[PDB]
Amino acid sequence: KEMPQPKTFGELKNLPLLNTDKPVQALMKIADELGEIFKFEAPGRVTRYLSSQRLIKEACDESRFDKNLSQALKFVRDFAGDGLGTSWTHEKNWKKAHNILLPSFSQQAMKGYHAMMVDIAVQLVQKWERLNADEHIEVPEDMTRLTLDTIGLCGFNYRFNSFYRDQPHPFITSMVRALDEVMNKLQRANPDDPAYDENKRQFQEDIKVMNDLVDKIIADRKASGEQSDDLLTHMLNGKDPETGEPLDDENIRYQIITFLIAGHEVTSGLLSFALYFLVKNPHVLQKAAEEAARVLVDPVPSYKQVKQLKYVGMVLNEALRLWPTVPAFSLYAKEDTVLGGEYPLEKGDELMVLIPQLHRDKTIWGDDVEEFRPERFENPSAIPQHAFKPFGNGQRACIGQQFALHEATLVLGMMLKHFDFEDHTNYELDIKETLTLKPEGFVVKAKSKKIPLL
Ligand code: HEM
Ligand SMILES: O=C(CCCCCn1ccnc1)N[C@@H](Cc1ccccc1)C(=O)O
Repeated sequence: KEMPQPKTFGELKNLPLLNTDKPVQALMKIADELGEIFKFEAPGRVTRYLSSQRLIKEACDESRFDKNLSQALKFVRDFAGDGLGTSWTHEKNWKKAHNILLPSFSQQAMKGYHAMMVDIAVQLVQKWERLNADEHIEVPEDMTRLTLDTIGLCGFNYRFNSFYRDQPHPFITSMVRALDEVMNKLQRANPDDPAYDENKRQFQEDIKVMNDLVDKIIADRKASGEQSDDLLTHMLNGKDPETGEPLDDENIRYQIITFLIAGHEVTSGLLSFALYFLVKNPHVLQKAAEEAARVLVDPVPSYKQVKQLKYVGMVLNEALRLWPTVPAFSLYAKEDTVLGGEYPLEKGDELMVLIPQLHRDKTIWGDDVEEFRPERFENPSAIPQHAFKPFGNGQRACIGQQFALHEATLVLGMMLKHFDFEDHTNYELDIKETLTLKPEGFVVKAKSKKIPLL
């Protein structure tokens, strides 16, 4: 079968289709029009966007396909280096860092992070407890303060103190401006236009800032000798069982940058979308708040209580089904192969997995794909293989998945225990796109149930 292709623009092929405020949503619309696979071409590039579980289940076969660096990741690699997210599987530093960091990211390690996560979550609750009568909450903003601070504290024992400020941290200013430049660079029809020399000069300056600040964090920890139980201690003291080698300081810096990207708006997006869906679905909100009250019987949650917030976990997975905050990942064929018995691929050919569209496959989820129903996730064995991929695939899947879900379950549980929520503006969903997704302008009012934290 010959796969369809969206409209073209002469020699620019499909590239101008990405010069839009909401490229992921544009690609979802194309998938709606063209179906489970379509070719997408740009100058010097060819990829194929997959949206059906039928094909994506084959793409997820690790003997046939390996992680590819998308153009976005190639550009992000300019400041994330050979960190875990931007390295090829065959690079020595991927497997080394993977082996070293897996024990830092397990459920067991979460027991060690829990008290630091609680510290930040309590700050979020206290902020909302202290709002005045008809003030409102800026949801993505506050969730990002929470997520950033949490990775800062658990990552390298650093307090961004985001609840004490409006202006971002200098590192964050440069990181967000660098990520903004990556997105802009994906949209440029002639990236060599001298009109972009200023953007390129700024990009290099923002990389220098990120490197200087993180290199000083590591140098300071090496100069103090302190043994905080955080990711940076683990990276300074860990050795790869395979090679017997530790990570070098350059690669530790890339890992820290990579975690700060992931733990910023990528993770806060999940909380923001989950709270949006809860306030738009009052019976689901009631059910989740009933669980929060039943389980969280102490002034602050224990690790074990967070694990018992089963329905809250289902809420989070159903938010990840509809709006996964890493909306695509790329793959390449390790050898010649045929997809779905119909689409021949040559070794090296690349694929894009359009996750939001996969999660709307009616053959998997039924006709109600657009409704918010956490009960879909009662039983993981009832979900077909590779139908749900918000954390990627295989050995290249999200190392941070337990971290993200634990911190999100904790704070969402605490939010539900301590407040009743009002959608006071009847907020109309507007998904702002960077390299991640957020409900721009989403606001709520939170009325305290007056349950103390002491
Ligand atoms: C809801 C929040 C998150 C989501 C939806 C998410 C999703 C993903 C996805 C889809 C990938 C695969 C990317 C690809 O195949 O190109 C990935 C990889 C990765 N993520 Fe996350 N992530 C989240 C939070 C985090 C956090 C909190 C961390 C660390 C603090 C993290 C660290 C990483 C790393 C290191 C990788 C690369 C793993 C490897 O390839 O060895 N992520 N994530
Ligand atoms: O794959 C991606 C990158 C996804 C993010 C990967 C992880 N991460 C997050 C922040 N840093 C890196 N994005 C899609 C959609 C898109 C197209 C053009 C412009 C923007 C977004 C694509 O490239 O097809």
